[PDB]
Amino acid sequence: VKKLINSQISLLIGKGLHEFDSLRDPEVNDFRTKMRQFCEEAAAHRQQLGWVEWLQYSFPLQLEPNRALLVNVKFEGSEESFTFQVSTKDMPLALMACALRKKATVFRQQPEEYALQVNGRHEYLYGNYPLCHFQYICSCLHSGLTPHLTMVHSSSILAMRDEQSNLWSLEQPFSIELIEGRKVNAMKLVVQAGLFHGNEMLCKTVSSSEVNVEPVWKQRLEFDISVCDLPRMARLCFALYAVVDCPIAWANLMLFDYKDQLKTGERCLYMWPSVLLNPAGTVRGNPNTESAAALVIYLPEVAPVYFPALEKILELLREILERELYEHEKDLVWKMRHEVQEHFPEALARLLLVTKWNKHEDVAQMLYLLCSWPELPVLSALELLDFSFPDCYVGSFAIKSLRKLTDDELFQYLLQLVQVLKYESYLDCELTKFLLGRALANRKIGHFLFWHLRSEMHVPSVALRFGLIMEAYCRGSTHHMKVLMKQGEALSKLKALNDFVKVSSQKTTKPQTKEMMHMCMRQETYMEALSHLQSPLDPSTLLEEVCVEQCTFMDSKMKPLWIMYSSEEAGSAGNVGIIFKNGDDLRQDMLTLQMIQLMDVLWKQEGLDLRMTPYGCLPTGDRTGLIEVVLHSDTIANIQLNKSNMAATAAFNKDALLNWLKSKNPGEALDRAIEEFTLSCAGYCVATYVLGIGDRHSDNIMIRESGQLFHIDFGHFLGNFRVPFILTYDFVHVIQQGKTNNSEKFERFRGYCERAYTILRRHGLLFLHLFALMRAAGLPELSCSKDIQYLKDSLALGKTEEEALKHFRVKFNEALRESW
Ligand SMILES: Cn1nc(-c2cnc(N)c(-c3cn[nH]c3)n2)nc1C1(c2ccccc2)CC1
Repeated sequence: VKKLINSQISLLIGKGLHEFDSLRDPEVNDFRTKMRQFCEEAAAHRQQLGWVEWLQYSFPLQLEPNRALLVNVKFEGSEESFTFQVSTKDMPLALMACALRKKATVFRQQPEEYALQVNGRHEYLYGNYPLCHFQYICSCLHSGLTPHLTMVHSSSILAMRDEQSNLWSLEQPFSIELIEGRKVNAMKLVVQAGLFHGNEMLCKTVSSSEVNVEPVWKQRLEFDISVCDLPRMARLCFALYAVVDCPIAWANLMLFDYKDQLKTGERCLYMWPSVLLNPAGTVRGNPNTESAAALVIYLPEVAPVYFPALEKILELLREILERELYEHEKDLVWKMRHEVQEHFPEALARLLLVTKWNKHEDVAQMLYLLCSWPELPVLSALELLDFSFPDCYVGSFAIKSLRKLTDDELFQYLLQLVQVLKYESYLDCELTKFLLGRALANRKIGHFLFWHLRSEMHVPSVALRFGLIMEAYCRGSTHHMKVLMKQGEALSKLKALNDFVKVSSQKTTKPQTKEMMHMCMRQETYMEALSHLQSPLDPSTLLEEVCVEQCTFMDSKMKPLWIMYSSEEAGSAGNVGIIFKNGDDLRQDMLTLQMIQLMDVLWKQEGLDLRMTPYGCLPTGDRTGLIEVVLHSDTIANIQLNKSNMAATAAFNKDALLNWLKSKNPGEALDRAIEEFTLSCAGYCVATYVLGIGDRHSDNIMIRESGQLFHIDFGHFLGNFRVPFILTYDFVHVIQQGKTNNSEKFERFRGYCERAYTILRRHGLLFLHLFALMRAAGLPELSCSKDIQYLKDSLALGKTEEEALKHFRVKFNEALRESW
């Protein structure tokens, strides 16, 4: 069984477990045993949890960031159901007693022993929250559909839990010997070396002597820094380039190992190719030893010297600026550091930036303040996870302040926290143990941590780190490994089906490709792999029987698949679709959609519901991923074709959109449809302007039958093609209820745009911190400070609320002038 689990982990993570052992790396070996021990303890705690505590793990509550409603309730082993009239203010327990009292009269004879399952979903309704606070009830209330629930007894949940079982003395200046290389280029060869502490240099960069294009240097490179003054997280960086500039390769290493021991002596650096020095770049060598440009260096023996333990470390106008600073101002913050600890604890980041990291006495003074520093709010701690703060004690403190994150906040910031892993110097770190610990305690967290790691396994710079964490997670949850394998087997089938479709679309017509896609899908191996799985887009969503006749593909470049599903146990809530796309990098789309979803959350918290469509987008592999289908939706371009023999047929093109909404929302329903349109139109106008989303045409703008407008295919953001505010006449027309002049409706829309924008301005620092953490991903449109500047300008964060509002009204007016 121990061998079968090992072979299943290897197929799941995409890398054989034997390859980790073939490295013989003591750091990899220590990480593997420690994290396995950590994850098995987590697994042991889980198998003994209470049935309510198991529901919290397995099905964490989906809550929103008086009025009467009908609710259908049945029992597990019964087709019989009772429709009850309840209130939005009523609690699950009250509904459960109604269900048990109705069963008492039917069967002729405790709600504390039950939970409510959402029919055909891995979602439950429980705890002291009124029905309207559950995301599922909210969806039901807005759509006008009846919530369907199942009374699940505590014994049936226990049965699920059960079936799911498993030093200062060295004053000499730091120096290295540069022995030789073994590369390929056209000219002379120079090795530029630098000592860095994050983005900041610990001294000036020291260049090599020019050698003609196996180059041998055998030269001594000396740095303007003493050996005692090197911080624990000191990073030695190298860049190889050609001179007549021409970058070739780059390589980095930590001066201290994973056991705090200063490194000696000879080292071979397997360099990485270039697009001069790259401090943010990984500290592990290129695994392609065959075709990698190498560099041999000698680290002189200063003798065994370790980095001092914390016990040894511990022994050894101010307000007008504190909201980039001058040399005198830095000295002001440094001298008054005890007053920063006492009266301004949230100004920790500015204090860490003014400390001389190249001086061990300033670091020991800094760290002494840190070990007695009060816990910072979650917003402050996210700023400290940035590569601008590379110290291990600073990182350990940042995680300590992030422990108070709820599972919903951590789900919100999960993507950024996974990208911080790419900045880590060692395998065994506090962020990994925190992420692993929160993943093992929350099945939905576990789910997305797996997929964020798995989607990057084709990248060699992270393949070892990500594969080790995933193996660690699998030791902690054998059942979820099996669940995740069913997902990967479906994606393996979708990839092969998409490949046939890509080839077929160029040889024959769509009717013949679709019919031959269906026959391929109808094969037993396909029918088995594509059916009865949890959605990678959302674990609470169950993809039951694949609806072959309803499956197709889209006509865009990559020929993406349209896969439909149906469930008897869920009814109409089980009618779901997934889009499979292979050939495009989906990382940027996922980031864009996460940011919009965050905006929606922030607006909802201030009571502003702009009726957004935050549909799922998940990378799953190399240029592979899934998109959640938003049912009953069509593109503006498709509506605007103004096709004949339709109810949406218009006398003027400007009217097609309104007639379509009129056809989908007859009589009294059109008023709500216009309202949904205006609200969502205000949210997406603010979302695109803030995020610099350009190249917006009728083909990448969609509409739901409800009126809800949404955006698709986000390949560009943060101005990268300054995008102006955009207003379309066709949408102004629907807002103005079709009427030529309707200032009442238009300025009510302008009001919504202003409200949406000022709320996001108040959380502008949260966007700035998350986008800075996102720089670690390596996105081409999120590489430098000029991309981050774009958000400072769009949100006008350097202004007062009054000055920023006049400026937004300037951009909104300029956009109205552009509209015809
Ligand atoms: C009916 N329908 N629905 C959608 C839809 C729904 N939900 C989504 N999330 C997205 C999405 C697209 N990109 N990214 C997300 N597209 N797209 C269609 C169309 C279509 C589908 C299938 C075959 C032909 C044509 C173009 C008309």
